Amino acid sequence: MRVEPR
Amino acid sequence: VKPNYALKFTLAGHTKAVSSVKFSPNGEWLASSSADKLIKIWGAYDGKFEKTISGHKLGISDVAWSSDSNLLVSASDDKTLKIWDVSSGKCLKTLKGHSNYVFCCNFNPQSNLIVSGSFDESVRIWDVKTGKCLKTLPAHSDPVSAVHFNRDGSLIVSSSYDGLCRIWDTASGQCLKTLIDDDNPPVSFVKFSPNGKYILAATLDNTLKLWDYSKGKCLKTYTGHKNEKYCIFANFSVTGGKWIVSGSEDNLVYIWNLQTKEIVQKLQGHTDVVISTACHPTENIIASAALENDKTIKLWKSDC
Repeated sequence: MRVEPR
Repeated sequence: VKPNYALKFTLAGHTKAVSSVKFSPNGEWLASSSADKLIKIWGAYDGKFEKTISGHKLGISDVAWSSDSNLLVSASDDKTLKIWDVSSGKCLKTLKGHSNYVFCCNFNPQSNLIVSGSFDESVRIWDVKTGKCLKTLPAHSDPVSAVHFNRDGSLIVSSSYDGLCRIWDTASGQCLKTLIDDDNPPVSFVKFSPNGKYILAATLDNTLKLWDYSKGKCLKTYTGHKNEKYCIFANFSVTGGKWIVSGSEDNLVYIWNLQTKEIVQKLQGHTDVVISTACHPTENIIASAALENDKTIKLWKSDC
C-alpha cells in the first residue's frame, strides 16, 4: 500500500 | 538555465488516491494505477481518457510498460501481479507466489522478464510468456520499496526499509553490491540512471542521493523537499536540461539541477502528497499524481 503512510 | 514547466491538463477519474504514473516508451500513453483497484490509460499529449483496465481484487501500488508499449504489468495488494494486453484490456497472466502486498514492478528492456518487490521482504523474477516465477531473491529484511533493471537488463537494483540498496546479477540472482550509508535511514525508492552508471536513491529523511554504482560513492545530494512517510517516485529528466524530478509531501513537484543540486523549479497545484512523477521519453513533459485529497494527475510542459 504505497498510498498509505509508513 | 532553468525550466518553465506549466500546467497543461489535469486528469480526473480515479475514485481513490493515485499510486503511480508512467509514460509508454513510445510516448503515446500515460498509464496510472490507483488504490481504487483500477489502471487507467490516457493520451500523453492531449490528456484524453482512453480506457480503464480492471481485475485486481485490491489496490494497485505500481504499474510498468513493456518496451514495445503493448503490455502492462501491475503490482497489487491482493498479493499478485497481473500482465495486461493494453489494446484489449484483458489480463494475460496472473503472477502468484508473493506472500504479502506486492509494491513495485518493472520489465527488463528485452521485456521477457518482470521484476517485483513485495512486503514479504523478497524480490521475484518472472517469465512474461509463461507467468512462472523464475527466481526468488531473499533480498531484504524489511519491505522492498523499489526494483529496477539497468540499461541492458543484466542488473537489478532494489531498495528496502531496512536501509539498504542492493545490486543483483539478474542471470544468477547473486548480490553484486550493497550500498549502506551512515545511520541506515529507510530507502523509499531507487532506480538506475539512463546510462546505467549511476543510481538515484530516496531515503525517508527528506533526501535524494546520486551514487556512482562502480565506486560505491555518493556523488550528489538533493534536499529541500519533504519525504518522511511515503515511497515517492523520482526521475532523471534528460529530454532537455539534465534535471532530477521528484514528488513531495508538501504537495509540490521539485526539480533540481543534477550537477549543481540547486532547486530550479517547484510545481504548485496539487492538493495532496505528490506520490509519483514521470518524465516523457522524448518531450519536456512531466506527469504528476497525488493522494486521497486530490486523486488527479497533472501534465506539465516546458521549453527546456
